[PDB]
Amino acid sequence: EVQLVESGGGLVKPGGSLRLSCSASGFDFDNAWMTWVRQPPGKGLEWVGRITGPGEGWSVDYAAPVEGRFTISRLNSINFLYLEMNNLRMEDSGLYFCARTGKYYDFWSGYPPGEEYFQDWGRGTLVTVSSASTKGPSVFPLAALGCLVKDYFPEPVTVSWNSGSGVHTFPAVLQSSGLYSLSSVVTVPCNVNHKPSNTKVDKRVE
Amino acid sequence: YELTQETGVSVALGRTVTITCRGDSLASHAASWYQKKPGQAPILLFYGKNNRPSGVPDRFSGSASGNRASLTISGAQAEDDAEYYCSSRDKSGSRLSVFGGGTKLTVLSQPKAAPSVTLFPPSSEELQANKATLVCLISDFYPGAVTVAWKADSSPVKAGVETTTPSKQSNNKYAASSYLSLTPEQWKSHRSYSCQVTHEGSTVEKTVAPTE
Amino acid sequence: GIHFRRHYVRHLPKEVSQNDIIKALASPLINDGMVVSDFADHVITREQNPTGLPVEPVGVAIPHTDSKYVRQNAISVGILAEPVNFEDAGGEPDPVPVRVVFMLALGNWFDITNVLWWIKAVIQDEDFMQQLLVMNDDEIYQSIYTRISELE
Repeated sequence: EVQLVESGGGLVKPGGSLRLSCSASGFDFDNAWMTWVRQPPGKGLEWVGRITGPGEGWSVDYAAPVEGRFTISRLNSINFLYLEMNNLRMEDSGLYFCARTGKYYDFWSGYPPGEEYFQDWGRGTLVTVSSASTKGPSVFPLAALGCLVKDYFPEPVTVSWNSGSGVHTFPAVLQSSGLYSLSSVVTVPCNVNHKPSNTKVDKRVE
Repeated sequence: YELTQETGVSVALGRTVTITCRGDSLASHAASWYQKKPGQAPILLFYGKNNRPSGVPDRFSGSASGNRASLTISGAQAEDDAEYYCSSRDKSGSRLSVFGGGTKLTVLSQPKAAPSVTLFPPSSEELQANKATLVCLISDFYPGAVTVAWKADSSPVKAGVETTTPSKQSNNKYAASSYLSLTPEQWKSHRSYSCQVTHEGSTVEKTVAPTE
Repeated sequence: GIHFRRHYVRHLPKEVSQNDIIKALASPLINDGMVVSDFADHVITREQNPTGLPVEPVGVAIPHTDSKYVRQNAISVGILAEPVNFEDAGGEPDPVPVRVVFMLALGNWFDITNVLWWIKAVIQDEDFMQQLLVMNDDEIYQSIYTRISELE
């Protein structure tokens, strides 16, 4: 019955700014602590920062790679949590989750300030920080026949065969150039669509 | 990392498995534990001394001693295949939190399956530009863990390799793709190129040569 | 900040029950504007769903409630003439015979944890605890005030 709906994620340039939002529902938000957590693509969860409640004066703590660039705020009247991100860097890319945050302290074994735990999570909103300019793909045949969809930006691309079986499209690779590539191979006894660049291509595999 | 977790652990269906979190801050602060599956929101498994959120199965239990926190899963079920994260303070007395690096739990859910490796040479439409790409496609392996090593003739190549992490197919098996970038000079100036795919100790190799 | 005033310390007579203790300790907090007007009732129901601490030689309880019921950080102390039973905070069957009651009206989580840590050290100081059972209200106020001062 808790929902935490993050939004605001998108493509932003290095050095740019981006604001994320989280709409919370199903719990008493005014007294809840709230945390942002991120997951870089292929990596683990990384704690970003947390905003406390009224009894703490809404104070905020931040992780080291983010302090001085990010600001966490909240507006209790509308149950929103915000994350303001400035001077973004490539390594800030990834999925950003809001988390309802509980507080734990065992009397006999505890040490101040106890421990925070993350009792409800949103699905996250995806942030991509990149210098890359929108680029349509170059499609090359793989004469099991294939198709190579190379050096495009950004995601996604869709590949179908004969404008509509037994086809396996592989997930994209993110190259050091900042561009993506992927492949689609079908086994026998292509229609690549890049909407961000309005590029359509019908490469026949002779 | 302030909190150290094993990278990956395996467990047969119905067996018990323990994964651990280690760090100096755990001598002063309890850990909490989280499960995360691909594409889904994390969930809290338990926290504090002996606390388990309602709805979390009884088989997830946690202990702690010294600088160590442990998550124990009794009779592991198929759906327990996931990433597990611990969290605590980054140091004793700190207002910040931190996550461990995460443990990939593999629940042996089907018999081992060797991978299919197809290797396409660079196309002449691509060569007629000024670039060349080898495409190594890996299909239908289990468990989801493979290693790709490229060879020029008999010598290894690390430059220009881009490989995706394993992905689950529509048949509960895994797939991966690897790409090698070459200038068309170093394509034709070698006898052959190979894509060596290693999976659970066994190796399947494919080879291409600049001669259609 | 933690408000601790001279009238936040009092001795209580031998004929008071658990609920009279809470209400007596809460009334100065109520009258100074430190907690909501029904703060006592919320302590009672939170305690029933327990803050008794079995320590030698003097049993202690730490009644409190959700921080959302606190307007300004304060502490109210009660010294019982005769021991009164509080249910163990750990969940043990035997009731804790209590003579010292620390009512906590803390709204700030970092202060809550610091104060609970200070209380843990204090109630293991047997000389301090014995002193609490014989000093007058002003002496108790001065002793605890000094210790709350050193905490912050």
